[PDB]
Amino acid sequence: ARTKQTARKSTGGK
Amino acid sequence: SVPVYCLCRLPYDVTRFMIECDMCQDWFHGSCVGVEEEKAADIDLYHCPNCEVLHGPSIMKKKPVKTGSPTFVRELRSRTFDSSDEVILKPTGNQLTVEFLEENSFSVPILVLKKDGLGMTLPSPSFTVRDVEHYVGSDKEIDVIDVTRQADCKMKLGDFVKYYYSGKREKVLNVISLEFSDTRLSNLVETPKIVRKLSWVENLWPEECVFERPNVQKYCLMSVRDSYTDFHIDFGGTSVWYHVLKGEKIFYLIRPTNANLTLFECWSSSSNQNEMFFGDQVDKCYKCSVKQGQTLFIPTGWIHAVLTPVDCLAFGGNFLHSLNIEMQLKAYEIEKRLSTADLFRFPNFETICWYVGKHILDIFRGLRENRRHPASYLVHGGKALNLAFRAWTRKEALPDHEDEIPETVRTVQLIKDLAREIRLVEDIFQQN
Ligand SMILES: O=C(O)CNC(=O)C(=O)O
Ligand SMILES: [Fe+2]
Ligand code: NI
Ligand SMILES: [Zn+2]
Ligand SMILES: [Zn+2]
Repeated sequence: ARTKQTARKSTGGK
Repeated sequence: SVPVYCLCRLPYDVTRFMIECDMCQDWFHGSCVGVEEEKAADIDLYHCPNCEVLHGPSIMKKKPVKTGSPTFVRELRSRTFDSSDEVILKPTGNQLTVEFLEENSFSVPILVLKKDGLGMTLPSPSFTVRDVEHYVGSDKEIDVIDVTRQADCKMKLGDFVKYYYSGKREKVLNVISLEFSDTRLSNLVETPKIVRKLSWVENLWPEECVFERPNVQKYCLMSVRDSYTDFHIDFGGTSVWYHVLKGEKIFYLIRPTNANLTLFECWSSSSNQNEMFFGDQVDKCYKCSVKQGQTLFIPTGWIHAVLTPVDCLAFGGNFLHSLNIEMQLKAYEIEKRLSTADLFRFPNFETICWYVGKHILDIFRGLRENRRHPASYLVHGGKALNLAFRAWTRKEALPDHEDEIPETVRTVQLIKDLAREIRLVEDIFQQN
């Protein structure tokens, strides 16, 4: 199913 | 103004599994709707509890290997890939200059065998993860990837270290998001000179400016044997410098052609994503080994996955530059269409673009005043960037973009002046 991938390099974002 | 999702109406939490409802287009936590990760795969089109009663149940699909599984890693190790030697450039540290990159617009991966000449400052190969703890902080929280689950988790650096040197590892954990720019470890590391020379933030981000400076140039990678990171395009379409201090890393590189970018976007929004190797869908997937003391440079837009064949400690970072501005913008649009949470996007991407635009303007004018012309890639990039500027400032779109526009920037004048300069160069380029 359409799922958000989280195993990636984060930037802290916002 | 923070968005919320699911039946629980909570802001995004990267530590929880989420699926999208086709009907709603809203996202739902697996645990909130009773869908376990292991069974999510069997669902093609998910219908949330509400949409279900109003428009029928979810659409089921129809053994498959699960990406990140121990079986997946073994099969990957035995897969035949294309030899990266036929495409990657191997300049020496002293040959890797801005001029060298401009020759082909830094369009293919670059692997430097020895740090000599890279102007890189790093601790010795005897640095340990334990030393990272001492310099970063045992109590600092970090994002850790549970490779078997291909999901992000959060724990104390100190806890991760305990797991690392632990005489047992029932779980495959991988740390790839520890940016230490604001810790003391930052004093022991200087990014490659070529990175600092090309970096938009490094050179064009002013002091204060009302926006926090994006810090994504110094990351510490601590990966245990068999860790695996699936195919992706780094945030903001940034380029990547990757130095293996101890151990080894294997990269699977795919060129960002229009076909592969389309294939990538379809794969990133599929219901099968975790059951298929994206590498099998492209014509060329290059396998590149990066060993101790070697430094890999990944260009804008290049799709890649990463396997850690042995425990590994490495340093790396991300940076935006002007050699392929259109590709950076393309990556940016893909992130938007995929509903990418902010923690996986380049922070203040649009703001730095505005500063770059202003800068590129001065360069064009500066070159014209000194009876000289810009390289072709700059013209192409200046143009794609000016197009984005126009798109972000259109009456109907401005509300979603005005906030990132620097106060010291006159959008209309910038856009008009840039269009003038670009057009001039295009006329001169037409003479020949
Ligand atoms: O080290 C890893 O497992 C994954 N790393 C990357 O994708 C990177 O640094 O760009
Ligand atoms: Fe990456
Ligand atoms: Ni940058
Ligand atoms: Zn929920
Ligand atoms: Zn719904």
